[PDB]
Amino acid sequence: RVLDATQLYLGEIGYSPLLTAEEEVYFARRALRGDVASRRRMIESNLRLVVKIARRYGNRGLALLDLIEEGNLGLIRAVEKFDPERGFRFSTYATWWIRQTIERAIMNQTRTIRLPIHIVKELNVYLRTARELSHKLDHEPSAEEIAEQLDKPVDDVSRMLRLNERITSVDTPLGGDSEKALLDILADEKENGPEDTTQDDDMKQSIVKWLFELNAKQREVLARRFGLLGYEAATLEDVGREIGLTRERVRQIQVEGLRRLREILQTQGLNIEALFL
Amino acid sequence: VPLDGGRFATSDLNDLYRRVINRNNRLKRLLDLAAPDIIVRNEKRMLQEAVDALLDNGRRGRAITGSNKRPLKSLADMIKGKQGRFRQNLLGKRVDYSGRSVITVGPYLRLHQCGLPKKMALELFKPFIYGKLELRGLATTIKAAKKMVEREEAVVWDILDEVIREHPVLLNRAPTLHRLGIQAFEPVLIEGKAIQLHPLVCAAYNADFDGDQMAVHVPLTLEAQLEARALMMSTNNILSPANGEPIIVPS
Amino acid sequence: IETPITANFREGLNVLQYFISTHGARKGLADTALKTANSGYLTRRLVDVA
Amino acid sequence: YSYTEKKRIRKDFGKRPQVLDVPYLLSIQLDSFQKFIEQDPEGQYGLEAAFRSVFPIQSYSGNSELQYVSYRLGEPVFDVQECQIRGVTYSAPLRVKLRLVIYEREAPEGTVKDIKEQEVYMGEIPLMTDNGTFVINGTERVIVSQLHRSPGVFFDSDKGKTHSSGKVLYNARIIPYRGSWLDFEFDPKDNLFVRIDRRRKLPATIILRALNYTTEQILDLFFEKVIFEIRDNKLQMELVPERLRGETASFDIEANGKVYVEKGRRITARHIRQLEKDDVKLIEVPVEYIAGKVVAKDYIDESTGELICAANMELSLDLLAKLSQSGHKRIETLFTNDLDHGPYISETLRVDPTNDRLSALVEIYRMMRPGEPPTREAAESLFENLFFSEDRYDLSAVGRMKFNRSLLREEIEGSGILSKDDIIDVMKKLIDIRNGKGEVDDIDHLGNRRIRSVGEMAENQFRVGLVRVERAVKERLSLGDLDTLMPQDMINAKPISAAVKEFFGSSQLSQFMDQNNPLSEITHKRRISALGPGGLTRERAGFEVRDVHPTHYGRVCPIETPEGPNIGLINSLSVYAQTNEYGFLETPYRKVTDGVVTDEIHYLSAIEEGNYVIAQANSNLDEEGHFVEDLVTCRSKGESSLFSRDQVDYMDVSTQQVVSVGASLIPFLEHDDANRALMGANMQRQAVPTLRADKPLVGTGMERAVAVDSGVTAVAKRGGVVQYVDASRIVIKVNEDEMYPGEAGIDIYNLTKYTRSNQNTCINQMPCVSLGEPVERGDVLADGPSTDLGELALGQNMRVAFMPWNGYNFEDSILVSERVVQEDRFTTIHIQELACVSRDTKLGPEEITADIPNVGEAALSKLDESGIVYIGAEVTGGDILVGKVTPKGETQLTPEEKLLRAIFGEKASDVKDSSLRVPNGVSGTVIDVQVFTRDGVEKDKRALEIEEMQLKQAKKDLSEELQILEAGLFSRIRAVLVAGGVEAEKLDKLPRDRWLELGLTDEEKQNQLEQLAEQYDELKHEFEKKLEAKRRKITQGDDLAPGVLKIVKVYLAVKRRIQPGDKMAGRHGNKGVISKINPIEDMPYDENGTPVDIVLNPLGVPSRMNIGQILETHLGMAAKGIGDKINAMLKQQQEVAKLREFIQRAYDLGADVRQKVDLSTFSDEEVMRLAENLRKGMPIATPVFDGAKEAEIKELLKLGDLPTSGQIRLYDGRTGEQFERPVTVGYMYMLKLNHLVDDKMHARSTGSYSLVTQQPLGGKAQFGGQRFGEMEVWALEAYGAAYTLQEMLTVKSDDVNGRTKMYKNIVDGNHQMEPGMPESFNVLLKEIRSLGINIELEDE
DNA sequence: TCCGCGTCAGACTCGTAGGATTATAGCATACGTG
DNA sequence: ACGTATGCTATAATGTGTGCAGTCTGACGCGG
Ligand SMILES: O=c1ccn([C@@H]2O[C@H](COP(=O)(O)OP(=O)(O)OP(=O)(O)O)[C@@H](O)[C@H]2O)c(=O)[nH]1
Ligand SMILES: [Mg+2]
Ligand SMILES: [Mg+2]
Repeated sequence: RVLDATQLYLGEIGYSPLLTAEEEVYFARRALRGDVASRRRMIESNLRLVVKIARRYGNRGLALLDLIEEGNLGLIRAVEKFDPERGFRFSTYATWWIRQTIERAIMNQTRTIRLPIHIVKELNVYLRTARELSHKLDHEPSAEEIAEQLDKPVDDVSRMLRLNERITSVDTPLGGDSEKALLDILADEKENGPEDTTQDDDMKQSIVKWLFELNAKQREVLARRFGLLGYEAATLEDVGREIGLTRERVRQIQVEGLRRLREILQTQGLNIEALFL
Repeated sequence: VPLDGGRFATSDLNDLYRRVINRNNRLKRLLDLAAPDIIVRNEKRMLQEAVDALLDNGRRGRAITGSNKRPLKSLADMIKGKQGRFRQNLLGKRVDYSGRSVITVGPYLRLHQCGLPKKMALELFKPFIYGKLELRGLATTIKAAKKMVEREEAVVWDILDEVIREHPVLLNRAPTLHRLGIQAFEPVLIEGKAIQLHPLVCAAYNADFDGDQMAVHVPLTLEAQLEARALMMSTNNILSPANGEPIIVPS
Repeated sequence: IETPITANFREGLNVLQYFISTHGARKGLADTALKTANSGYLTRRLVDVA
Repeated sequence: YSYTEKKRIRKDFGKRPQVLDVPYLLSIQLDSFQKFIEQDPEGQYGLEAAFRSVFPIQSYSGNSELQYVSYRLGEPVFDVQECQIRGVTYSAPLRVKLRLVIYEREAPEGTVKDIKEQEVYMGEIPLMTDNGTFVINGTERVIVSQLHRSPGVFFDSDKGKTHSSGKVLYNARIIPYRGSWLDFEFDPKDNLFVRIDRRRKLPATIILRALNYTTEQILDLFFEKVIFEIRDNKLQMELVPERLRGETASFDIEANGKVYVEKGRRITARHIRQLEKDDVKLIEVPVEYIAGKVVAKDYIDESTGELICAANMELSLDLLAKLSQSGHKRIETLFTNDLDHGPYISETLRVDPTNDRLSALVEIYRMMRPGEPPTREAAESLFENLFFSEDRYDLSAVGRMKFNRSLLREEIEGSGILSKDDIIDVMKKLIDIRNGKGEVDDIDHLGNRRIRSVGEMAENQFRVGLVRVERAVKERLSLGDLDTLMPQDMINAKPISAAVKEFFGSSQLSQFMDQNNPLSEITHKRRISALGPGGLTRERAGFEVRDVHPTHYGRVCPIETPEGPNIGLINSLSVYAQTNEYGFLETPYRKVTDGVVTDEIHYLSAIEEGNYVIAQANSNLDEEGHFVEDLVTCRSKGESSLFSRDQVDYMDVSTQQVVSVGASLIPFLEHDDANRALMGANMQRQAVPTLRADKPLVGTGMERAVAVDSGVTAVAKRGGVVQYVDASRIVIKVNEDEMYPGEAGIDIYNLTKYTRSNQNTCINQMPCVSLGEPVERGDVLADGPSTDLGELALGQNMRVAFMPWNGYNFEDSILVSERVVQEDRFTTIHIQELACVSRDTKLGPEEITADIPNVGEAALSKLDESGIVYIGAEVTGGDILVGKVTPKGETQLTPEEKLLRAIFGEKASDVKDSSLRVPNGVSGTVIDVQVFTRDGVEKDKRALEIEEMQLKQAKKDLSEELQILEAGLFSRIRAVLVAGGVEAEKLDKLPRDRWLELGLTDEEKQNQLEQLAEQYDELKHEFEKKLEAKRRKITQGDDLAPGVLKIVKVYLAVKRRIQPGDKMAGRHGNKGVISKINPIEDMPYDENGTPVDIVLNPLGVPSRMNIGQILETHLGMAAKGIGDKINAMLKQQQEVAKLREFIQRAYDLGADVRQKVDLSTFSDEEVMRLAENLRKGMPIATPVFDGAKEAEIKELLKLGDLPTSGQIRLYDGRTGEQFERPVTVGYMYMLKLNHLVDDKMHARSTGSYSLVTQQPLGGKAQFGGQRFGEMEVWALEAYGAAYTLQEMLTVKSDDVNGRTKMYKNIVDGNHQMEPGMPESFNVLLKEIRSLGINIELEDE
């Protein structure tokens, strides 16, 4: 029989009313006043019109079946707000809705990174201006060449072209043959390997040794300011909250702790060795 | 995740998920409107198409193709066959303390020996240098030991040379047919980018010096050093397991 | 072939004697690449059960 | 002979004079594209075809339409020079003229209402170079020619679909160039079926009903007729004597007066002539004979008007009696035969469930569009659209040609659509083959494998651009306003541009061609593949395809193909092979007229080769006459045997036509196994050119042909004297005879100097001519990177000795002297290109300054203020080439860093570091740096210093152009002026700017002075706009990717020396790794003292069976022996006459030497420049199969006072005592393969990690560990080594806890096992849960 | 249960190479947070 | 106020289709 979801629906619309001028008015007049059955008919009837409009709006974002669904929602909003009293036909008024609802739904579900309408709307005029120029320049227009025709900013044109930059999936064959994908190459940013992990562990254990090698009040005041041993990274003025309660004596003792520690790095073999780093 | 080139990259799952959620939310919208059933039917068929495409894309019908006219990689696909997690990212693994290079002959070596380039073994035994360095007191910390190695200063070669002595290394040749496709030796540091292999065990690997490459692996744990010396040493592996016959016969 | 190759490598093959040598050469080296997968797949099959 | 040949002559051991000289290498590619752009007026080809095919396009209503007028190619925006550097396509503007015509609706056809007309751009097409390359994004790329199944008809049969039946089921298939497929196939019950697109299987009479054919016409088109008359009482039947042939007499066969055959007896050929000579027409027969026979036409009762029996119905006794009394005593039946004329359509109609035409179009429609209710138009439109519309279907010229000659037709050229005739004719020949006559075609025959070069494929891809525009045109025309809408508003230029760059990029045929070797370039352009789109696949590829087919003879090379899974599909073209005008291949052949081997040549197609018998080139001509021997070894019908003189029709032209270019360079190929010969020709393509181009002592002669045609050298367009020689360029003055009278006549050749290759190697052009040298037209002026006096120089020859050496040549391992390394002769050059990109991140723009945070003054020493390394600066891994900085966002200064940045100070700014630094390991010399910037942000000071040079160097370069062009232009006027008003010095008093002021009398030469005067001004005005183009492009901003602001491209030049691990080989497939560079003290040496260069293993020879290398060695030694004698006489400073006698005695030695070079013709000066090049060794040519034999080589060895044997008395260098017995020594031309060890070795302890698998990455490219696969794993399982494996599953790979924890334990010394559980498994858990499956870890 | 035909499952192991898309109006009040 | 989002316009228009078709040996799973 038929096991394609496409042909099945396309069959069901093929057995649905095809309304006359005066028929549309009869149903529509009752549809506004809520006849229930009337709203269902006008809709069922003009599903055929939605498909013909979705035959041109394909190959842009979603599939043909995805365009019809959202194209049907436009016919529904057209039925929710049609004027039968006006002598003008329905097929005319409904087309404005079905073309709109489709374009809008493509603008959202086309890009992975959700691009709102404002940045997109403008991008189109920049691209459609590129058409005019390309045909008469016979040269794909630059960011400047587009900016000189619109008389608009350089960075705007450039930043709008940056958002046009599309994606390559991390699961995309490299070389058009089973070999390796981008995931088998692209490294992990967050976690750096043991060598970088042990750097900080060994560097920060060496400091725990260097602090117990300083003065009792010098490693208290120096550590609790930077937030090394304490809980919160305080300032020269804020070390007074603890027991210091001083502004001059805290600053002289902080730097006294650092000067004795600078000689501890000159002797152990760092100082200018670990200055490049 | 974003590329270095300002581009982004997404897995095909995210794309397949957006197909499911869009259609599912559109069904919520149509159930709000009390739309005619004919439309609700399409929406339900679509929803199923999307769900079935997410679990296993290429199965029920045509697999939903994407950007480069190729089919979207689904969930099941990451568990499925060679290219799945099992065979590719679980039973087979890229491994640290590993290097490969063109092999050449080692007619001076004894059976339990193999040439290992210095700059190769340098990078391979990196944590063992930093370790023996802190012991002697030459490095106070590890980033200090890191720079000592980087500058390639003379006395660092002698430390590297110290750790490697009485330390076996695994030598593999592709393809790994039988167990003897890997044998362990005592590395001999040699100045040059070529590995030097013992002629008699060439038979086991089927290694021809016509431009062959052999993978190196360092046994880290003391158990691995004992395993390599006990089981996987070239001297302890003479006869083939297939036939009670010497595979290290002169040729 | 009813008529085999009379010459050897010292004497030199003629133009066809080499053309004939090709047929056997390419098919022998075709089974080095393609037929290796059946035997390597057998290794895989044997292992899993054992 | 020529001058450039007079400098060094190659001794040719050929004995088969070249009647056909080797053609130009780059020809097919060039010709292919030469068709695509070619604007043919009527005979549409390439673009002209694409437009006439699609256009004119008309709206969906059909009131408005777009019509193609004419197109054109503008000159390239950026030329090759610029394109190669910037990094954008070398393409030309496509300007096509369109015409929008609109009709009146109520009126008939108001065609003249608005004939709008304008010119429109759509897409820029990559042009082809003179080398046959396409410059895509700054890469010379090659579109390999495809090899695909030729369209038309094809008969096949699965020799046992169901080996159950084991029945050979025959099938036919119509293959178009565009359109749907049409297959016909039998079945176990011999019922004819049709499967359009190989879809559903439909009865084969259903398609005939669709072509309006009644059951009667179907039976009156395949089967014959059997007249059955019922006279009075006796039933009678017409007999054609030749019918009851090979059958049995089921009844008693008797005539007007005679019983011929008895019941149950075989009717032999005698009985058939017995009846045929008696002139038998009618025979009385029984009524039991018709029971089984099928009635032909319909038979209505004359009386009632009803069908007594319908057409195609098995008759019976009662039906026949019903027909006899109806009033029909003339009955027509079918001619069924189980052996010859088979009853198939008959039994097929009994399965066929259709009825009339209109019902046959239903099931055809119900097959392809199932579920849609069918109408009269939908069913008719579909079927008519399939194989019967000018739109959908196109067999093409080749399609109809092969289709016709497959059906033994009348026409070569006919219609693109299938006619009724065609279909039935195809079903007929399928049924012919089923009967017994007719043979099936096979696909492996090259008569069915057509070659498709680029130009036709560029045409195809250009059509899809037009097809994708067709959509946008029609829909915008119909609904859009007629008047307002212009034609370019409806055209889009991107769909064409995108569809063409799709081809010039993503296609399997469009790839980068090797350029590390002239042989690589020329053999890669002469590559032919079956893969990619519209071809085959490794997954789909069989055996019989790959296997060498006897059609390949002369067309395709038997020994040229990768030894990888893509083995038999990829293939190089033969030497003298060329494309058939339709598509197939063709090979040259000497026609034999009335026994006389005429010099007239005919390129025989793959089809006509089978027809004539073809003698081999081994056959001997009688010096203008015929074959010396009565019997000639020949070949035909794909087989080989001896034939008589008169029977020979054609003959192989040369002895090298069987092989390709790759194989034509191998000397003594005749003494080499095809397996090693293949590898030898495959590695000869991988031969990196050396520092100093060394000519091959042991060549074939093809050497020069390759080097010259490769387009890597610079050959003279016009002969004359080199006015000026220079390292950068060459200026040559043309002779009067060749020089044109209009222009000055001084050619300019700016030689390509050292710059990069696609394989990161050197490209240089050194002048091979001296200052002020007389050069002939078409002579090599500058040599390439691997060429020497025009001849190909891939690797280097050296004294080799075959013997083992303490196992340092174990398995093909190589032992090379230090003396080779001292001469730096195998020292190849590598040209890497590192780039540095300034991007636009979300945080802000990046720039390029010397200001880099956290740096040593040591790093910024080689950089300038701008932040780019100086030209000529040596660099090493870690040093920074180009300083870059990117913006740094919200940065959490960790307490330990806030304290460390507050201890030493040096507060870093809000900018990140990402400077391009030399990759860890690489080290070379920067030879140049190129800076690309967008049009905006102010520049670096170094970018201004480089603009200074480009400009002031271009101002000089153009000044030099107009200067020397002036001198050559007045040089003419000076000679013109003397003719007439003869005055020497008096004319040369005042300056040369007042020479156009002087004239001559009313004469041709007065018109000449006016030409040169106004052409001097033409160059004077041209010079300004030439300067404008240079100046502007030097200040113009190149267009970059979105996000990028500017780029800096660096060119390195490492000098890598040979070392252990380097891979080298001969050209006989004799591979090897260098194991040890032996001391000169230790190298073996002859009694006389000179040491050996390489010591090879003799055991790499018997099993290999590549004895060509030994002959290469022996001849090389002989050749050197002669050079050593000439070297001695030139050192001794002897005489011209003494050298003349010896060298004449050398050139003339061979049995029938092809070249007979007399030296009495050579002048004294010409002899000494020759001898000076002969002293390194007399270069010898050994044609592929017509090479030198032992008699000739051993005779040459006696001239060199070398041993007849070729084995020398060798002494061990280590010791000094002699080896126990002689060893072969000679000069073998070896090569340095690209597989160098510095580019191979890798090591890793810990580095990057994968993105999800969280195991390390792959390759030295990204610094990744070696993979330990399952096979590698089972090995450790077998040993029992459990931790060694668990160690390689966890800490060395994923286990995030383990890897870092273990690292810290190793530095502690405690190498302790600390497992956890690899991440890649924790992924697998959730991945199965995401699939809706409860997978939890059930505990103890 | 048995025999033909449909779909669905695999395809020896490691190294290296390189690139690019089309298009979604146009303007005026409604909905969300410093 | 700035960014995102929702809304309306009224000539008539009412059922899609596109795209690789020498892979292959082996093995079931629904009808017939
Ligand atoms: O596709 C291939 C081809 C060849 N090889 C492997 O590469 C090597 C090429 O062949 P070898 O040169 O090793 O041959 P051999 O020692 O067995 O014999 P002789 O040359 O002495 O006669 C063999 O060991 C073969 O297994 C592959 O692994 N795969
Ligand atoms: Mg090998
Ligand atoms: Mg070998």
